[PDB]
Amino acid sequence: DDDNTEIIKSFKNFILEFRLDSQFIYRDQLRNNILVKNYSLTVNMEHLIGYNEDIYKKLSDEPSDIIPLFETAITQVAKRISILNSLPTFQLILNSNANQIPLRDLDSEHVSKIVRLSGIIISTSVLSSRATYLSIMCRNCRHTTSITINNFNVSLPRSCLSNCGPDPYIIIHESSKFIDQQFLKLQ
Amino acid sequence: SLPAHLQQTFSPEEIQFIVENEPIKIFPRITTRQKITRWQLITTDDKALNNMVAMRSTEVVLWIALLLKQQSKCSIVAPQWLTTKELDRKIQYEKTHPDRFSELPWNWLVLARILFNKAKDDFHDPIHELRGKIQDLREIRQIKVLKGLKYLNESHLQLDNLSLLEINELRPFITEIMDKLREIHTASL
Amino acid sequence: YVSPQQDFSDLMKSWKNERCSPELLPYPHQLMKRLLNRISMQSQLIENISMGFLDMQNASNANPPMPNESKLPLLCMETELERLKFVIRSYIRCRLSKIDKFSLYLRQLNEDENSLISLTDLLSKDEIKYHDTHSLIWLKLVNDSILKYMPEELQAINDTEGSVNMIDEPDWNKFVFIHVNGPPDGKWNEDPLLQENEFGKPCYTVTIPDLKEEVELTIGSIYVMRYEVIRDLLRDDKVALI
Amino acid sequence: MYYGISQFSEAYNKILRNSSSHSSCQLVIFVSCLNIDALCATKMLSLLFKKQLVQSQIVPIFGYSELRRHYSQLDDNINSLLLVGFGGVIDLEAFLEIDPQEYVIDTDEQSFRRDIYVLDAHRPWNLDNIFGSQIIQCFDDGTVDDTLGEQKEAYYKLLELDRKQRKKQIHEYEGVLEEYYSQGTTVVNSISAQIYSLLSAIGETNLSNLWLNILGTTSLDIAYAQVYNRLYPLLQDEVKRLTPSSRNSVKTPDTLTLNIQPDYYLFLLRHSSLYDSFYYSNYVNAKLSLWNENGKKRLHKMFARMGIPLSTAQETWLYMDHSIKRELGIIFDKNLDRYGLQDIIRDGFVRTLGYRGSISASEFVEALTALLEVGNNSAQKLTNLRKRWVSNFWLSWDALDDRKVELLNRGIQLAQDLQRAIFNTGVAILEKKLIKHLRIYRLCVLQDGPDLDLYRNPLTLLRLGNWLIECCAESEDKQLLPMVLASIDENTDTYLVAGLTPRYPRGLDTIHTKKPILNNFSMAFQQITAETDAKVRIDNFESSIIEIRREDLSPFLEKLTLSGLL
Amino acid sequence: NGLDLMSSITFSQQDTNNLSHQEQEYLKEYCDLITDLKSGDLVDIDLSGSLVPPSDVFIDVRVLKDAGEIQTEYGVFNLIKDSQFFVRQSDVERLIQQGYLQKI
Ligand SMILES: [Zn+2]
Repeated sequence: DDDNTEIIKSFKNFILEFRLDSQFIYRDQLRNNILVKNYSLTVNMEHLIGYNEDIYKKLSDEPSDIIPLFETAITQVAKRISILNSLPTFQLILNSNANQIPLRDLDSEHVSKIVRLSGIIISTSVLSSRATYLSIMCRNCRHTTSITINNFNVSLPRSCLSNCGPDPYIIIHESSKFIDQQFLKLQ
Repeated sequence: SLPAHLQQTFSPEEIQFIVENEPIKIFPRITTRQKITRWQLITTDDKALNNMVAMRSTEVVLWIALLLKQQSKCSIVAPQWLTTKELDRKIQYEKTHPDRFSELPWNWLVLARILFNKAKDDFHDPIHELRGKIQDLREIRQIKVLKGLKYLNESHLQLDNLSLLEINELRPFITEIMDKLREIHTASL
Repeated sequence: YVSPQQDFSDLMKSWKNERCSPELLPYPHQLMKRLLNRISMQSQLIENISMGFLDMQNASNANPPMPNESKLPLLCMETELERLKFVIRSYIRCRLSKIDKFSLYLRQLNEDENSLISLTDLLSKDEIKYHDTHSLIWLKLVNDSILKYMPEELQAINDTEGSVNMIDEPDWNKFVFIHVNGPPDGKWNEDPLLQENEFGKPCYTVTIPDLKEEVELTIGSIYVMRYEVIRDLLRDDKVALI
Repeated sequence: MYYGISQFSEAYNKILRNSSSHSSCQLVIFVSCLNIDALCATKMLSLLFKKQLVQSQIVPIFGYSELRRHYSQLDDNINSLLLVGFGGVIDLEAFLEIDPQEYVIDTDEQSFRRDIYVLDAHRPWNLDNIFGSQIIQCFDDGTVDDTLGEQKEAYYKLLELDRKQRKKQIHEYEGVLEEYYSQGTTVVNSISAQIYSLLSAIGETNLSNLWLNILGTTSLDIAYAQVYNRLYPLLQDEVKRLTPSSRNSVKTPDTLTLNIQPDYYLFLLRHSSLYDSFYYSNYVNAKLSLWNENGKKRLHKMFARMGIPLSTAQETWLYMDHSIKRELGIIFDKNLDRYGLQDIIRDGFVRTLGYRGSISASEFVEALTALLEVGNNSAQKLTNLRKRWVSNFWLSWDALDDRKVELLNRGIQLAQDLQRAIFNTGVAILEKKLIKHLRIYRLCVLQDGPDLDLYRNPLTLLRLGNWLIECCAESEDKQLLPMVLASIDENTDTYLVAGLTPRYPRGLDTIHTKKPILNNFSMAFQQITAETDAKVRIDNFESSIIEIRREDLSPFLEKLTLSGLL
Repeated sequence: NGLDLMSSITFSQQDTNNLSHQEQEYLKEYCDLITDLKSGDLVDIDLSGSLVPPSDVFIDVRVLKDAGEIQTEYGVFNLIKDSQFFVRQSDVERLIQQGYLQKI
């Protein structure tokens, strides 16, 4: 937690202090997106490399762990530049200009690394529901509890918090929040 | 006048003209004191320009100051509100009172942009900090304007301390919405 | 008067009031004459110094005007004249467009006997020539194009008794932005319209009859208000259109 | 000795006295297009005159005929003329039909009606302009005070000297006068350096002027290495003089950084991959012969030995692995010696502006040259081409402003494409043995093939010639014969023919170092053109480039074989 | 800038045959009205001048179309194509309006 705070601070300073010529582009994009109810942000990697190479190196080697920190930095900046709060966690969308890797050149050497590739969509599935905020209650002592989940790959506790059974907990489906998931096939 | 709209709203360049028609303070680098060709202006008092002594404080109109700084014969002193301390005081005042506008001069945005463009060397504080503070103020003022737009009616509105550029960029929407509301109310009488 | 700065201030306030107002404001006859005379004299002045500097140069291959205390004054004369000419040009063209918009209304005003408004005061002489010529040209165009093939019952371009009134009049309830200057010069006690309010500076009072309400305008505040209820204050310089 | 290095200031004052005015424009600058040093010097002069509020006009001209036509239309109100990039070699008064007695309006010497300044670096000087004319004045840099000691005596004393001793002396002095001529032409200095000297004398030096000076000096690296090696230490000193301070706390969006960092003789390293930089380099190609399969195999073996995976060396420089980029210097130092490529390591100048990215001087000059080359009944056909070449000057001019970076990126892409095309043509030239080795010179005529429409521009043909000369210099064959390169244009049915001087190997010792090999193609071309009624066009500023009709090529060259001086 | 429009040189914005004959006549008298306005009491002010405020004393301009030498008050401009000028804004307003110059 003593490194995550500094990481979030670095991301927030990147969002708030990046300037080209005479306009804060990433500060203006957030405000323009909030007005039309777009809760997301698009960042070009070349700007991030230009601002500070250590920040880029941190992201390039641990994406699943670092990306949620940038996710919460964005929504911390948004609540400052929009509100003096029904704002969900924002989304980060990335743009890259690196070399494209063919599908058949992807192997065990490329695990847990960000890649860029091209192909043909052949099928699109239906939308499914994934939980983000879970309201939880115990079967015996019956007290309220909450859980927060990020989709960057969790289970209900295998215990009891305050005899109750091994892992007694049920989900209160009302007052729980969900998002949209889709599966695609490439070629 | 007629072309390119201009019927009932000012363009940003005309607002800049009005802003540059306002006085400012300078430190002359030349001495034009009369001995013991003259300016003879027709729209501005030339007494200060005729009687100039080096390394002393005088005040003239803004555009003459810009013309002089185009050469190496002037140095414009930025107003006292263009400081980090005085901007942080206004930011705090802006935060504490969420239902009134802070008291800033009616040309703060235009003057800030012009001074940043022309007289970059004259500022004492680093210019990037001031540029960030200006954006910080503008965002909060925009939030307050967005909240205040909800109270539109047919009778009258009061915008006590709104700036010139902020009024100009919002006039066509506000006037037309209230005009349509007034016609709808009048029809039913 | 007898102050060249106040002439420029008055011209600027007249231009600013002209652009944002719906009606056709009265013409400041004296101010325009003084400004045109000043421009005419000033142009002659710069021409005189320019000629004097040029003539001596060619006589005996003398040095040009020595750069110090020479170029900047004359450059300032030129740019100042350029700005003033632009301001007057914009004012004149805006009022000419407004004249174009309200030709029939002005004609009806001039033709009415019991009308205190007269074109000799509200319109300049050149504007009178413009109005007369443009009206005749437009009438010739419409008569040659369309109106000749029409029954004698309806052949008039101005008909106040038809299904739709053909004479357009200025919008007297347009919403405008105003700033409360207060007394034009001072002596706050002298002004009878000023009335004090609780723990505040004196404020003007106006009435909206259609809404039937009383609205107080405090000095130093910007308002969005109807144009009719504020005509007298603007005419007496108590308020300024922004 | 008209205007010495120290005297450069006073001439400026004259331009401030005669030309400056708030009611008239009386200064005209004629600048040689298709040249980078002249363009940078004109930019510096334009900024200087803009600061002091002097109205000016810049007119890019292509050839001597254009200058002669434009001089007549020029009025007498224009008191000052500045000829940048040309005019030193030829006699200006005879060329422009200038009568000294006609130009005297300020009777007294003669102050004269108009003043013409010449700012050129192509030696040898014309003795008439240096020693005999008063309307024409030149910005000399120290050639006359040392080299031309006896020439001044000969010229003045022959002018004044005009019973057997007279006949003897006049002949043995006209001998010296003709000995001064009949010499080849080279370049010994840069215009931007002289303009920077003027700036330092006046006192208006800053970072932008230093960047422009570096840009002007860098362009001479490929053709005249000696001048660059002479001028480099002073550039290093001026860079250290103008450093802002020590301990820069943080990088802010307004910082500017001019740093001396180690760079390499590689083509566009920071805007392409490492493999591409090694592939499209003149020096690497000369040292390894990449046009055939053996060179490519050797390059693959080198990359394998160095420890860089072939997949990683083909990635973009920004997205290349950080660990490899950090240790590139050690890897170069310890491996480059085996393959003879140890000469690729050097130091240069790198400029950075905020959160944008770093650019080196070499990449900047290649982008500018690419913008010059491509951008945007036969007399009209040539006129349109020359008009487009004039038009490209403003495209290259705009790229020097910090606001227009998209044009710089476009120039980088154009440079990459142009170098690819040059390589593709060069491999075809080298594989089919199109180069013919005659006794006096080596001939290469391109009559058939794709994309011959790129070689109608002199700069592209100079690119291909620089490729071929670099390839021949490192060849084990020891010779210094000049080369002739000819290219056909079907639309005009004309060959464009250029003569190119030989060059010593880049890494060779300084024992042979001297004033570089002199270009003798101008005198030979003039000698052949005068004697025969050949349909040739010698009108470019560079006297080594001519346009000859298709029918006359084969006989003309034969005459050149017997001409000599080559 | 006033002028007789189609009879004299026009900026090629409009073809002759689009307008009706009565419209062509109307345009002629309207242009004459503009002309005898411009000679009224407001001679010094150019009622057909530019309507953007002046805020730059010295500007850089580029020539679009080739032309000959043109005299201006106290000097001469030589309009060689593909050449750049650094001169006061007031001198070149007319030439920019007529398409012989670019930029401001
Ligand atoms: Zn429990």
